[PDB]
Amino acid sequence: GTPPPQTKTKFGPLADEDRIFTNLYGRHDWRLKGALKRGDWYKTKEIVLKGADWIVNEIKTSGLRGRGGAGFPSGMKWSFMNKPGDGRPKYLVVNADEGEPGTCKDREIMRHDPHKLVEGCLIAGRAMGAQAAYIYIRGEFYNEASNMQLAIAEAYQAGLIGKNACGTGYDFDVFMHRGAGAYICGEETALIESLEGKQGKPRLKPPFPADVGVFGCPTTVTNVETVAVAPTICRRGGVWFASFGRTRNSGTKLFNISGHVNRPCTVEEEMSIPLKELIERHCGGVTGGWDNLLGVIPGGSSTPIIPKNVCDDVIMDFDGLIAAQTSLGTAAIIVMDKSTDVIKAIARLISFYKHESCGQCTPCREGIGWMNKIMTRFVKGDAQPAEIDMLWEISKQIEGHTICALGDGAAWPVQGLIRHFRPEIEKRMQLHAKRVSN
Amino acid sequence: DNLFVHRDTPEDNPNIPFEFTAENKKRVEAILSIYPEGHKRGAMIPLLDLAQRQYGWLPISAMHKVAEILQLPNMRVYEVATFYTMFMRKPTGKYHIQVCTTTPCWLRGSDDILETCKKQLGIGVGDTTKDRKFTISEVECLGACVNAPMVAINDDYYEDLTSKDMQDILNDLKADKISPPGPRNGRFASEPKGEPTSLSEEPKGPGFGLQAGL
Amino acid sequence: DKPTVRQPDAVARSHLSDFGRYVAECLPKYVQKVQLTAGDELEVLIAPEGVVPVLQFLKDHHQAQFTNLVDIAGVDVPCRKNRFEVVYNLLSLRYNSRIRVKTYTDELTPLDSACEVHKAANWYEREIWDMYGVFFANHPDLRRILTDYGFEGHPQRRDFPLSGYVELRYDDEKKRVVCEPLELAQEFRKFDLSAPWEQFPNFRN
Amino acid sequence: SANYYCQRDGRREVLPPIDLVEQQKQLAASKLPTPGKVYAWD
Amino acid sequence: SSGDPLSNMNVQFGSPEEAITFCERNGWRWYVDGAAKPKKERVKNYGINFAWNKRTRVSTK
Amino acid sequence: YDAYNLVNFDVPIGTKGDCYDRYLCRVEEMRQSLRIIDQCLNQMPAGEIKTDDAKVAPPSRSEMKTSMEALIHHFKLFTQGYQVPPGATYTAIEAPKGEFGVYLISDGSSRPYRCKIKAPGFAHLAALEKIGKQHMLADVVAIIGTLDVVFGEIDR
Amino acid sequence: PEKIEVFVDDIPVQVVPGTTVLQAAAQIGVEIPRFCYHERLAVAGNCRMCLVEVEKSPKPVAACAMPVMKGWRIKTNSDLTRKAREGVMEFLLMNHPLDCPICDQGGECDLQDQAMAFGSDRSRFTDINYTGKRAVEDKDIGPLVKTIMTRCIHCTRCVRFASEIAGVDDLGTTGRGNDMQIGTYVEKLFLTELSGNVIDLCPVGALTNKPYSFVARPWEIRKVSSIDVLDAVGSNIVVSTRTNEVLRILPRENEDVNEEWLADKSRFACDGLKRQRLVAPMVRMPNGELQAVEWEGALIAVAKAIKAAGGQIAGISGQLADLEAQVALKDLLNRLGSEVVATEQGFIAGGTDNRANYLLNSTIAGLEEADAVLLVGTNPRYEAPLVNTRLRKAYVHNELQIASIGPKIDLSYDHENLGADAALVKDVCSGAHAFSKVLEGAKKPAIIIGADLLERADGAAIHATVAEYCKKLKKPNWNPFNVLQTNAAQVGALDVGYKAGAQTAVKAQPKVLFLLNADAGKVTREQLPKDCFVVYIGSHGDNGASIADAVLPGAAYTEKQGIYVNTEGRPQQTLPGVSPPGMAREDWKILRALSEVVGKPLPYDNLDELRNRLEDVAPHLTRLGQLEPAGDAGKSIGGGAIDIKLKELRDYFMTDAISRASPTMAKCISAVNKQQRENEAKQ
Amino acid sequence: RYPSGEERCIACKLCEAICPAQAITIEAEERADGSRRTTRYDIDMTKCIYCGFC
Amino acid sequence: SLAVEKLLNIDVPLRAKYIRTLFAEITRILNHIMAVGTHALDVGALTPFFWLFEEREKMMEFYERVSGARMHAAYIRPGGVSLDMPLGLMDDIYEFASKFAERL
Ligand SMILES: Cc1cc2nc3c(=O)[nH]c(=O)nc-3n(C[C@H](O)[C@H](O)[C@H](O)COP(=O)(O)O)c2cc1C
Ligand code: SF4
Ligand code: SF4
Ligand code: SF4
Ligand code: SF4
Ligand code: SF4
Ligand code: FES
Ligand code: FES
Repeated sequence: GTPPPQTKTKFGPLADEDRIFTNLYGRHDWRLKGALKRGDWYKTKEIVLKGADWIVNEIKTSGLRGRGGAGFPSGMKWSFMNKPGDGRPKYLVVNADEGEPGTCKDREIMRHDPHKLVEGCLIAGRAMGAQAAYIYIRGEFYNEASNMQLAIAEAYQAGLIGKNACGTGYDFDVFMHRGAGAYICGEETALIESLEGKQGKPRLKPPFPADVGVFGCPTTVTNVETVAVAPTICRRGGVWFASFGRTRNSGTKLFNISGHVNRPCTVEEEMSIPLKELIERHCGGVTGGWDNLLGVIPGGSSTPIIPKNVCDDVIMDFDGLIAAQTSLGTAAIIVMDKSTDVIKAIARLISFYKHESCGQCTPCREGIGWMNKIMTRFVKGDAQPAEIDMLWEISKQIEGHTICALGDGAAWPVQGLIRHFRPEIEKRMQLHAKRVSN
Repeated sequence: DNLFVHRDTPEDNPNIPFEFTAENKKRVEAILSIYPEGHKRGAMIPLLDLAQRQYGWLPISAMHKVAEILQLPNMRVYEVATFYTMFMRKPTGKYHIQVCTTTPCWLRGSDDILETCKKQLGIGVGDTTKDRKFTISEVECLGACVNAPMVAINDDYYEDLTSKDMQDILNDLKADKISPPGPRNGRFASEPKGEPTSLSEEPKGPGFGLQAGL
Repeated sequence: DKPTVRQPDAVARSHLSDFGRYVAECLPKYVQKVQLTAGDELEVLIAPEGVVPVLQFLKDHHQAQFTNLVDIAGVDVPCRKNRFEVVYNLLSLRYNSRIRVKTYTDELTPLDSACEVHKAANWYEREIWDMYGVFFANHPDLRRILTDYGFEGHPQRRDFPLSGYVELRYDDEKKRVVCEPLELAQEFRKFDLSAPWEQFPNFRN
Repeated sequence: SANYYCQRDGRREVLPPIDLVEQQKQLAASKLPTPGKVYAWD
Repeated sequence: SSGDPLSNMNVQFGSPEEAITFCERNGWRWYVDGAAKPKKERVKNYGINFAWNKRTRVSTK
Repeated sequence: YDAYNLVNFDVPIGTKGDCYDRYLCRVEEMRQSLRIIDQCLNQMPAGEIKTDDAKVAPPSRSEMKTSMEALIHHFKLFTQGYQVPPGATYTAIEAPKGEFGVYLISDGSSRPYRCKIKAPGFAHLAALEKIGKQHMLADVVAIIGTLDVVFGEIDR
Repeated sequence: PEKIEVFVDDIPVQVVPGTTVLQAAAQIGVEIPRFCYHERLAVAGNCRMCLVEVEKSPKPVAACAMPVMKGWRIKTNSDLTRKAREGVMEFLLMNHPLDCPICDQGGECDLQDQAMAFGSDRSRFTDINYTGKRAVEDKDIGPLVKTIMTRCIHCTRCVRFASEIAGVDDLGTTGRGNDMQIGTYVEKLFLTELSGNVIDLCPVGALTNKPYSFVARPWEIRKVSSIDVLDAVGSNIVVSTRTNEVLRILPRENEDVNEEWLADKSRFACDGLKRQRLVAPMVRMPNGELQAVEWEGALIAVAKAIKAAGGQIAGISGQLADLEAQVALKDLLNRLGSEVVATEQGFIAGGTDNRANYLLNSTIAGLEEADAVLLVGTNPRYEAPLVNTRLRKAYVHNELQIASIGPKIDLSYDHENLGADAALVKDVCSGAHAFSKVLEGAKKPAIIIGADLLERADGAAIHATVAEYCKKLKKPNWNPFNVLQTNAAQVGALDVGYKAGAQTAVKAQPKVLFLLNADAGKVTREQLPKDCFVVYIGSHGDNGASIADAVLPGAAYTEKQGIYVNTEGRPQQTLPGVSPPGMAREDWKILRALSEVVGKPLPYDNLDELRNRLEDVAPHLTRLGQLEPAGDAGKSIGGGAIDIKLKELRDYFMTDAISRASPTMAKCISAVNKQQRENEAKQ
Repeated sequence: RYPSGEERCIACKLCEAICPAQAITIEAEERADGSRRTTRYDIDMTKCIYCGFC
Repeated sequence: SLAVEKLLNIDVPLRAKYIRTLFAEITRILNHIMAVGTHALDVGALTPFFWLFEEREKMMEFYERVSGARMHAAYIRPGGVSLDMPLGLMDDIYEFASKFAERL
């Protein structure tokens, strides 16, 4: 462990030599001949033959955190599975749904740099003891599914993965699984139960995926982004990846900014960047200027909202954002200006959580539909002000009382909307009361 | 409109058969070789999709054939195919236009796109056009949001939709002509427009910044 | 505040606590356990052999002038080794308070009568003789007071049935009101109103 | 909005009766005690 | 209609020894239908539902 | 008890203890009851009529037809009733014949374990043996009236 | 191993480390509320009622499936625990329909009691006025169940019961989210010999007993403990009697015998006590018709026929007879000079003297610990279904591998059929077959033999062969010999001393014959001579009563107190919950009154003196609920093929006379045949 | 009865459960149209106290 | 009701308290009119029996107005009262209490 401290005051733009996804935009070849020229699949045999403990210690020195929204460090997850297992095979499982709205980054990673994903699968399988890599994909994701299947087949004909992985005598067969369109299948235990052929239906946490996972075997579910930045960590050292961002927030993150933006786009940036500099440098600024900005959602629908006064002096890492009461999560920025009514957007997001709730456990089965009814009344104006704090308690009866964090990820934006825009809801219901009173 | 309880219909019933193609049977035995023996139930997630790649939609004979192949009861395949919304248990058109409605696409005017679709094709969401050519059924998030508004017609992501662009899309599709997918503003997918602010120069390549002792 | 929840009296709690400790200090032989129930009422559980002096103490002490004995209540608990319990409720007008003195009695064990202390018990223990069947020794007049003259058994004992054992009708070949075995025209439909889920977690200890 | 039953449940706030000698023994390790205020009915 | 006066009386007790001594006190012809039920230690945890080469792997959910 | 300390009245006291003093005391309680009736007609607040514990008080018919938990609480209050916590109490009031006391002891179930009713006329009919002795037969008839004693509460 | 200390409700307790929070809570005495945790089913986290707050944790934990560790302080009566319970079940109750006065589970519904305890007082659901609560369609799951799917709370108990214990996977979870419905996807029938327990396992009562449709209420019910007699398991039941009528049969928990589970035949035959009953004594007058007469005239007519018999008297015991009527019948026949008695179901010759030849010597509670069993011509799914539940539990948990001999049967689990020839029954006893090596290598082996092979003569020698293999399979505190009976009177009659051959009384050729609750139809009038006088003592009019020259009405198993002995040998006595109808009386009272009218009375005039006479017979029949361990069990194999009488559900439904009289089993058979004919019409 | 003509009682036996002198006797079964109805609703008017709990 | 409310540790509202107090003193007048009429019949005065039972029948009419039964009201319950008083009971009770002083 023990990642190095940063000791840097201001975090500027990421240099192009520091950008990992060099073919993110798609100006070079996605195939293996372009990827070998771009720096992928280089000295993989040495890193694989150097041992699992060296790769786990390099990840722990690098300070890599989870990119899927949990925020749990990947070094601890990869060191949970270094314990010996008797009679049971070991599995690495890659999550690639991202049904959180605002998120498009790892779709571009799979469609444009798939050999980074395959090399990271081999590196994590060597570091973890896994003998097979399972990659889940959306049913809506088909063109990049065929792209990743063709890249996996090209890696099989190259001999980089397979029975003999780069001449190291390691058996690692990489399979890719096509899953139907479901946001709940992005949860790790639900993706296990989808890989086992059942419904979504997420498992309880008192069994852990390192203990009981896919096919009853020890497994570990990791994101596309963590796996894709793993071989760049292994090749360029953990101190280089720890030289970006603050302590306990180290690394580079692939931010995508959409919404009321002149140029909605995805860029790879150093962590603890200012949000205003992030929009104004890469994305061309908020439409109507910075004074026209109403709110930003920093990480998609799992995270609450940020108003303008908090937005003017906020940083993009985990720790400063959770000091500002909102998780970073998936790091997908949605920008809404002053011409956008916010209640329709939050009602749409609560309806999205109602549609993508699996329906197993009670509070997310029922209270999310309750919140969809209450925000439908809030959009229309039929409610009273005394509903509002009651709606807060509905969130307080869901957050922490569910199997997933989908209940937490639905209780959070209602809490953020109430805490930042309660007088706007009061003005909306006063306008509706004055409308119906005549 | 969507029902989770099946009733007997002339459109879908166990009396109508559904047999796999020999090439599709080779695909069946190639799919079943991935999963370990004794845990082949995990094969039913692509296999039903394979039925959706053969019939165009999912009847109950496909469910019975999957349960016969995997040696499972029919009700497990029923609850798996009922849980997922990608499997259409109702008959659908040839070109399945699925639009987006969730607010990272609604800030860019996806309601205008849905209004244009309902105006031209004459039916609401979840309905089928009478010649079985088009079907509007809104799905919730397409997994890519910076190119909003975004629809999918038969698994191709049509991005950056001005209403005139979707007018051109329907005018091309009604004459059974292929249309170029992706964004329609001349923008290659997921990049800033005009001047590239990132990834402008060439990459360094292998051997750049190698770790010592490797 | 809490408008639904009943607010107790703190000064009455302190006064009854001090008086209960005073009673437990004054009579270490007969007083068995002094408790203070919810609702600010003091219960002095005593030995049976201290049935007559303790009440006399509560009649005659300067800080215990419980001049009125309002009623004596008997509770039949068949699960205990000594079955019946006898509750003396006393009212003090000088200090404006009430006390309960509880004792235990078998089906055959006597109780010494409190008629030398309080004369109201001159009928009250008679009711406890009729309803339960405990003998009160040194009673000036011990007879059945509430039941029939030819009645057999004691009614409010829990071993006795609700509808009794016998019925009465009028008979013309004897020209008399006669006694017959009990047959209801419609039986007493017993309702099972036992709670299957416990509600109070503070009373299982 | 504001109310929960846990702050309004009078049936669960009762307790078993307190043994006063035991309470004094636990908490300990002038005028004489009266049952109440003196009322003159004379 | 019923001619049985004792058919409606259930008397609560803590232990069967107390009820046996009460019936010997009142002279009833007593018998005990069944003794106290012993408790069997059954292990229940969530990991048995998802198992490897075991027949206890659940098919629901 | 039950808001007697927000209303004001007078307590009539006899002197001799005969029938005439008790008759004048009853007429004075009648007039002071008219005074308390005057004060209670003078002031009453606007509000609810019952407590809002729906596990204790039955719910109204509007929340019967609309809400679900009120229907559950109605069903379990009119089949098995509320659960009284186990314990003993004695509450005594001033009935017009005397102190009316209830000694209620409960085992925690749906039914009371034992309820004892203190008859106000029980002690009066007990001391009838000393009070009515050495008197006329007509004097015994008046004495039985002076003690107020309907025998439903005495006989229980 | 070691015991870890956990402080539940600030009370220290030592627990096994595999136990969860709720098991430690039930160990110290506190009952944590639940809707989906059943201790005979798999654990699940979908009702979320059992949330408790443990110390130094950010979120409450589900007590049913979170295993404890050393140093935990669990607070059951905490404020956060009560707030979580109130919020979760407020979410449970936002969409429940207002159906409590038309719901048969009300008065004993879990949701009503858990709203009165650990629930809120008022509904926070404002939206009842506009865009109100959901409603889903009803699915025709079966004719035994009544399904109102609006009341379902998605607790997934029925689906786990189907896929774990019932065996078939017809039930499932369709839909996603708030529109999730717990039912079959198509109009199917869920059929198992165990569907009635689904009504037991539904906590809210979306699934309801359809024979018990709006009949009574649970606070009104007089609950009387009894033992069902239709199956040979001898399952402990409780009978619902209200105002002198039977209402329904419900399970009573005996861990050794049934363990909260009841068959459909044992449960849904409460209608059979109402139909085809016998209420008057009937005598066949010489004009050719059976006419109802008085009791005294019928008794003196049977006495005159007995005096006209003059030494040729025989008696046959049936399947619904208790121990006491069989003892009284044998005492009457032995006092009259007749040494022949009969039982309807046959048995081997010479197996009466030792109990182990006709006893399920391995305990029903011990059969869940078996490692490999062998079925010799039996179908325990229909003959004795709770034994099949024990075998399913041992198949799921103890990895039991099972081989069967006979035709192809479905045992609700995976099994291998060796064949239908009896000669391979020798081969498993010979050691040449591989399953003989499986049974020899197993830690706790067993061999289960159906009684219908012991009805055969040459297969009796098969019995002896299996006994020889038990001498190669003896284990400490484990008897591998097992005989699975069909009726509940055979083991009791063999304990008394009956000759179990039904052809024995026919071969004796009597002049007056006694049929004691016999409705099997094994005896006819063409086998008996023309001067025979068949006397029927049982309660139901059937083929046994159709051939009787004198019909005496008896009481059913819910109308009399009588000892029944099951397959394992546990003698248990029923209780008279309901008075007998008409002039019907108890059967041993009929036999004692017949002994009074004839002239040689039985020495007992009371039931306790009859129990003393049973003590004089055998001391193990006097003690009730206590099973003594039996001793060890003690050869030309015929070429006949092994056959099972009960191979399908429609044969299982009409096994017994009470099941024959009820219209519920006829409705079940009509529904099963209708579903099969619609399947054949569609295919 | 209802304004449609159907009798209002649905045989839920709340009134007999709350009838404190046990005057009401209710026996019920499923009616031929499937509705939950009574087949016996007796009130002992000599056991009634006219209390309005029903 | 005070016994059950002390056992249940619940509190009645102020309006239910005033209704209980008002009807307790109305009930007191009824008991005293009963005592005065009974003592007048026992002594021998036939007339104030009827002269005060006219007012006593007015109060049982008030009881029938508030609860529905003339004598056995079943009105005061654990946890307040069963029903609110109907409108216009104030004027009737006030007119009766104005005339009852002259009747006494
Ligand atoms: C309802 C829900 C949906 C999620 N969906 C995704 C997803 O599609 N992709 C993803 O990478 N993580 C998703 N997550 C986060 C998961 O915890 C996932 O295991 C994550 O990859 C863990 O972080 P890490 O593996 O990068 O350390 C989701 C979480 C929840 C609660
Ligand atoms: S939180 Fe929602 S999505 Fe997760 S298990 Fe519960 S019902 Fe399913
Ligand atoms: S399920 Fe329970 S709470 Fe719901 S209607 Fe039936 S009895 Fe009432
Ligand atoms: S039908 Fe009953 S047992 Fe099945 S899930 Fe619903 S509530 Fe549970
Ligand atoms: S009359 Fe009685 S049984 Fe009928 S609906 Fe009313 S309360 Fe229920
Ligand atoms: S009014 Fe009559 S029938 Fe109704 S509950 Fe009261 S006593 Fe029973
Ligand atoms: S919100 Fe439209 S694709 Fe994500
Ligand atoms: S009992 Fe634990 S979640 Fe259901």
